[PDB]
Parts: sequence; structure tokens; C-alpha cells
Amino acid sequence: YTRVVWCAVGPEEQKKCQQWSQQSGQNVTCATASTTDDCIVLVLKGEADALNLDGGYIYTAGKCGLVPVLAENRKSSKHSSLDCVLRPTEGYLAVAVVKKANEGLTWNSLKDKKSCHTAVDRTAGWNIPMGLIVNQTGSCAFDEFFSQSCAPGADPKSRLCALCAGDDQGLDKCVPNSKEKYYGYTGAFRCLAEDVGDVAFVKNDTVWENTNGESTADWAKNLKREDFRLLCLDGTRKPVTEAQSCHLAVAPNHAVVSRSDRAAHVEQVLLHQQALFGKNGKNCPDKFCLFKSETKNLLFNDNTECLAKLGGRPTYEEYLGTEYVTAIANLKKCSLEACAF
Ligand SMILES: *[C@@H]1O[C@H](CO)[C@@H](O[C@@H]2O[C@H](CO)[C@@H](O[C@H]3O[C@H](CO)[C@@H](O[C@@H]4O[C@H](CO)[C@@H](O[C@@H]5O[C@H](CO)[C@@H](O)[C@H](O)[C@@H]5O)[C@H](O)[C@@H]4O)[C@H](O)[C@@H]3O)[C@H](O)[C@H]2NC(C)=O)[C@H](O)[C@H]1NC(C)=O
Ligand SMILES: *[C@@H]1O[C@H](CO)[C@@H](O[C@H]2O[C@H](CO)[C@@H](O[C@H]3O[C@H](CO[C@@H]4O[C@H](CO)[C@@H](O)[C@H](O)[C@@H]4O)[C@@H](O)[C@H](O)[C@@H]3O)[C@H](O)[C@H]2NC(C)=O)[C@H](O)[C@H]1NC(C)=O
Ligand SMILES: *[C@@H]1O[C@H](CO)[C@@H](O[C@@H]2O[C@H](CO)[C@@H](O)[C@H](O)[C@H]2NC(C)=O)[C@H](O)[C@H]1NC(C)=O
Ligand SMILES: Nc1ncnc2c1ncn2[C@@H]1O[C@H](CO)[C@@H](O)[C@H]1O
Ligand SMILES: [Fe+3]
Ligand SMILES: [Zn+2]
Ligand SMILES: [Zn+2]
Repeated sequence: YTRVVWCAVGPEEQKKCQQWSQQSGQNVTCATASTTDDCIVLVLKGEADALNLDGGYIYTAGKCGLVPVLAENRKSSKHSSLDCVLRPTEGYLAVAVVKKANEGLTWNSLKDKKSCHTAVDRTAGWNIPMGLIVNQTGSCAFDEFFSQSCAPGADPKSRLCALCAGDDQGLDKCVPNSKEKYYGYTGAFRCLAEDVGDVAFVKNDTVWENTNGESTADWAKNLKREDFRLLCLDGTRKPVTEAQSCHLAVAPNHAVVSRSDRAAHVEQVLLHQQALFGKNGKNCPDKFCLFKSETKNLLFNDNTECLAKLGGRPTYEEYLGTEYVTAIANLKKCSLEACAF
């Protein structure tokens, strides 16, 4: 009857997907690709049905005619009465984080310092910070601003990949999937924590989830929040508790995309799947939890409370908002109607 094919990016997501596939009685199955771009192509071809994406990729996917189905929703103070599935999403804060110990480093002295990015083309790790850097720089030269970086998905042999480490044994350097040690929110923050870079571009949640005992990963277990600072755009430095006054931008939540002709079908099965393995699901802690992967953010961010319905039936532009959509257009003149494929 109603069977959905999920697209996993890399071997670790593949493994989580296989687990979810087993436990769902094959109501969901898995396709695997090496990168997000490749997963998008599988969906266009019709060989995969769906995957969850950061806003940067929702933009790529959108030009290709894919559509947002459901969005990640995390815990909230305000909007509290409403059920998670119906509650509007709040977005996330993209911030630039540094070590307190690295004094006199401000937004205005980042020139030729070392940077850690989640990946190329992602919202907090790339589009926002580079969008800003290009704009206040006049130059589309973003690859020469930092002396060295880890920016997964850039040319392996460039300075933008210099700080990337690859895997266990040094392979897959700078691949934009979790084989790369410094990939994604967790990896970029690890890049800073281990003093590989001077600055990481992540979101506010990442700092709080890998400090003060929240993570039990060994590179993060001794980390303290007071040891970091946020860099604000006004040239000041603030404690991490101040993200609401010291952020680069507010980002649209990650969301599930699918081909438009499959949207309804994909929506139905996942609402059912989340009842079963979601945050309150018939079986989260006993058999399987869709929203956990021990801080690795596999398939979905681990802080996800549920996947929310989008009311207003957004096109991908409305979903990303005009604000962010122009930020991307502008950045992309550097490196108007298209679809990468
Ligand atoms: C940056 O990111 C970090 C990490 O995401 C954010 O911090 C996280 O924020 C969440 C919620 O925003 C926080 O949740 C904890 O909060 C309390 C602590 O015990 C727990 O339960 C509480 O429950 C009650 C009711 O459910 C409620 O209090 C009530 O408030 C009303 C009205 O104000 C009042 O009448 C009474 O006082 C009520 O009791 C609270 O809302 C609260 O939820 C939660 O279950 C949970 O433990 C996370 O702990 C926190 N994450 C971490 C790891 O620290 C941060 O907000 C982001 N900042 C910015 C700037 O956006
Ligand atoms: C890099 O550099 C460019 C240079 O501007 C910048 O591009 C864009 O900057 C503006 C921000 O989006 C954009 O202005 C448009 O937005 C206007 C706002 O709409 C108004 O809001 C009110 C408030 O509630 C509403 O009532 C109502 O919707 C109202 O219209 C809108 O009026 C117009 O569409 C404006 O054009 C500007 O057009 C755009 N400029 C260019 C060159 O495209 C990028 O954002 C910069 N990049 C980064 C990362 O900052
Ligand atoms: C796989 O598909 C369906 C999703 O609803 C589930 O089986 C359904 O169970 C209900 C109630 O017993 C029936 O009304 C449906 O008709 C059943 N589906 C069909 C068409 O056979 C089943 O739970 C799902 N598997 C899991 C574990 O996710
Ligand atoms: N509190 C907020 N302030 C400003 N913009 C927001 C906020 N919440 C969500 N957004 C934006 O709404 C857009 C989706 O309509 C997203 O791009 C997101 O950036
Ligand atoms: Fe993101
Ligand atoms: Zn703001
Ligand atoms: Zn509309």
C-alpha cells in the first residue's frame, strides 16, 4: 500500500535508516547517497521519496520543483498550549562562536583567521556568514578571506578544506557527510573546541548541547559554556546566554522535502511514523527513537520534538521567506532561474 523511500546521506545515516526500516515493517525503506545533492537527484528521478534538509538545500531542491512537507519543531517556552504537530515553527539562531581565551577576536578582526563551517551551501554554516562577508567586503573572493577552513563540500585541495580531517583513517577528507570529523553542527563546533579553528558558524542550540555535561562524547565532556563567546555584528563579544541579542540571523527550520506529486503520501506515513517513534511515541525509549542518534543529528536533529504541519501550504519561497531567499540569490551571483541538475 503506502510505502516511503527515505534518502540517507552517508553510511551513518544509512545505518540509522536501516534500523528505522526494520522496526517499521518496511513501511519506510532506504536509499543511500554520498551527498545531499545526490539524494536530491534520487528524489527527482523518483528513486527516493524524501529526506529532511537544512534551508540552504531546500533552496536548491526548490528550483528543482521539490516541496517542503513537514518541518522540525523543537521545545518552546511561548506557543505552549498548542500541540507540537500544529504549533508554528520558530526558526533557529545562527551565531559565530569563539573561545573566550582568544581575546580581541571580534566580527571585525575575523580577517585571515581560521574558520569551521557545517558545510558549503548550508544556512548557519555558510550562506549566512559568507553572505555577510561578501556584502561588507565588496569582494566575491570569500575563499581568500579565511587563511584556512574546514568547509565540507569545497575542493579537497583548497584552503577551504585545509582544516578538515576525513575519517577514522584520513579518507573522505572534506566530504559533506558525517564521515568527515568536522561536518555539520556538531563537527564545526568540534573544530573550534579542539582549537583547529578560531571561529565556528553554527546555531545557538549546538553550544548548549555540547557543553556542561550535555554531551558525553569525549571531545566535549570537559567543555564549559563560560569558555565560549558569541561574536555580534556590532563588533562586541557576548556570553552565550545572550544569543537573542547577539546572532547573525534567524534561520528557517530544517524540513522534509519530497516531489510535489508525492507530498501527500509522504506526509501521511510520517505523521503515523512519528506517533510510533517520536518524542512521545508508542515505542521511543523501548525499541526505536526517530529523533535520537546520540548527538550526531542523523536524519533529523536530535533536539527535534516533532515534525510540524505547515499551514498555508508554503511554496519553498514562502517557506524560506523573502529575507533569506534574497540573501541566497545575492551570494550565488558570486560562485536566477535554474535547477543545478
Ligand atoms: C539557545 O539554545 C538552548 C538549547 O536549545 C536553549 O535552551 C533550552 O531551552 C529549553 C526550553 O526553551 C529548556 O527547557 C527546559 O526548561 C525547564 C527546566 O526544568 C523544563 O520544564 C519547564 O516546564 C514548565 C512547564 O512545562 C515551564 O515553566 C513554566 O513557565 C510558566 C510561564 O513562564 C510559569 O508559570 C511557571 O514557571 C511554569 O513552570 C517551562 O517552560 C519549562 O519548559 C523543560 O522540560 C526543560 O528542561 C532546555 O533545557 C534548554 N536546553 C539546554 C540544553 O539548556 C535556549 O533557549 C536558546 N536560546 C535562545 C536565545 O533562543
Ligand atoms: C547582501 O546585500 C543585499 C543588498 O541589499 C541584500 O539584499 C536585499 O536586502 C533587503 C533585505 O531583504 C531587500 O529589501 C527588500 O525587502 C523589503 C522589506 O519588505 C517590507 O517589510 C515590511 C515590514 O513588516 C512589510 O510591511 C512589507 O513586506 C515591506 O515590503 C521590501 O519592501 C522590498 O522587497 C525590498 O526590496 C533588498 O531588496 C535586497 N537587495 C538586493 C540587492 O537584492 C542581502 O540581504 C545581503 N545579504 C546578506 C546576507 O545580508
Ligand atoms: C504500515 O502501514 C499501516 C499505516 O497505517 C499500518 O497498518 C494499518 O493498521 C490500521 C489499524 O489496524 C489499518 O486501519 C490500516 O488499514 C493498516 N494498513 C494497511 C493498509 O494494511 C502499520 O501499522 C504500518 N506499520 C508500521 C509498524 O509502521
Ligand atoms: N521570530 C522571528 N523573527 C524573524 N524571522 C523569523 C522568526 N521566526 C521565523 N522567522 C523566519 O520565517 C521564515 C519562514 O516563513 C524563515 O525564513 C525564518 O527565518
Ligand atoms: Fe541548518
Ligand atoms: Zn535578529
Ligand atoms: Zn502561499
